[PDB]
Amino acid sequence: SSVLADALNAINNAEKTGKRQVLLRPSSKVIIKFLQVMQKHGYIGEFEYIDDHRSGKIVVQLNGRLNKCGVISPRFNVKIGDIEKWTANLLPARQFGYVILTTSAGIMDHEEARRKHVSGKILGFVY
Amino acid sequence: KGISSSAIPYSRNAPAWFKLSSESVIEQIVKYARKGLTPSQIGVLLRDAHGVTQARVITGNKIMRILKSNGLAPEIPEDLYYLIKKAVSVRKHLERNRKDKDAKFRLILIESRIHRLARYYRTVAVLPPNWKYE
RNA sequence: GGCCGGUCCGGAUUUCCAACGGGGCCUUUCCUUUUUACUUUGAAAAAAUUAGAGUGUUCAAAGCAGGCGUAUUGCUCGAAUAUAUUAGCAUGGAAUAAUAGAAUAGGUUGGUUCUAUUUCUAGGACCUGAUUAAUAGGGACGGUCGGGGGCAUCAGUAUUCAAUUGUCAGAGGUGAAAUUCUUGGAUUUAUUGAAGACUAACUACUGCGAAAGCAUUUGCCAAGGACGUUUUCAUUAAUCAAGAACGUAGGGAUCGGGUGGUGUUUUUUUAAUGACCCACUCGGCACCUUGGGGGAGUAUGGUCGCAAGGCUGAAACUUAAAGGAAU
Repeated sequence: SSVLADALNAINNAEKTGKRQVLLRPSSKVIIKFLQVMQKHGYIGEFEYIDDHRSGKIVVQLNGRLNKCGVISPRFNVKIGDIEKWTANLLPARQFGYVILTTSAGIMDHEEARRKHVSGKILGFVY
Repeated sequence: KGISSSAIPYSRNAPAWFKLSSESVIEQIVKYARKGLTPSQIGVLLRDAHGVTQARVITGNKIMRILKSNGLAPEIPEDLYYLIKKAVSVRKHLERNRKDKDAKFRLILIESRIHRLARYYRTVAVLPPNWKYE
């Protein structure tokens, strides 16, 4: 499987069973950015980066804000006219949750992507 | 299948109790290799006796690199060598008593495990292609 | 912009400290040796294909007029907007998935001249590349562990057979019987010998093997697991076509390995290094608690049945014998 995907499955079902801290290895930098933006939007809490020499272990402490993360396989391009229909058929409601895209100028969710007026390929989603 | 592995430490400016130099280590390594010791055995001998932690962190480079750098390198990789000679020993045993179908099954598995890293080594070209089972 | 005199009793001179910005600049000195997939601009886009707009066609479907002036050099609007691509144009910005990259970087002979109290000396030529080391992987090694396998060997008492005896009417076998053998002594008893087969009790919710399967001892041959490991290599991995060889969490135990503890079994100068208890750990087999809708029926004026009835003999023959039948 992937490296972002199983980490997201871990922090999904661990808070589904209702814990406060999770562990996730191997913690690539796309995982760093992906839950960087979700603690920016207040869906998890603070998180530590234990750094061994092998790959690193991210420890996320989280409260019961979140209910579902998730990745999208594969990661295909979307337009400014496409992100609204992807938020439609990807989130439950409209102004609630986010959709995370690898844009070209950064790594952001859909509202900051359409705020900076850029786009890219779809990465994952959280609500 | 379970786990049984060494866990090399977080330190990499190792190990601060090492009175010895960094040239006598290479001297001991070339001594053991021209005594005819495989990379694993020269590593374990100077780990235990002339106690290094590992030569990749005392010297700045792994022992296969320093064996090539002192002109003492193997002609086939160590894993393929050991697995080849295990294959020839089990073939000699089955040749002796050809009823051992358990040894036949194990020989099929051993030859498949040969072919795995053999085509890996052909794709990376450490030993050159046209190579199929000596 | 702050801090210090020294010219005179608050105007000019000055040192240092901070904040911006300015200029020369420190490090390949020795060596052969980036494109592609995304967002913005302008053309090429024919109606029938859409919708937008004004207008009393008597309304509507239908139809598309700018009209007024000052009908004078001017006052004003409806035919404002639509995919026309997938194949296609050209330009400028930077994450992820590839991709160039990194013409990736260094460290064994003979001859020449310069040296003072043979010491001891200085410069030429010529005689093999660069991340980490996953609770991904395979490999080595150590002590092991197993009814795992192959070969050879050893053992057991049964069973069968044979021999040597000993004693006398029964003995296997059966539900009885029957049958079988037995006075040529069987069955049973004792002493041996041969033969091949098999490894009982120990044997368990224990072990091993990819599965089927796998239990006598010893030796040999190799293999495998797990554990240990500050050993090595660096994605070598995963999954099946095709083909190949074989026929939800938690807890208590227990097996294999390791670590630590500190009491008893143990012992001591021959080498080897046990058993038990307790904890932790790793990995195991386990445990405990979390080809078509139908069937039951009831019926059947269809459809295929079936028993059908009733002394035979016995009919063309009221007919015998013999047999039921009733008595």
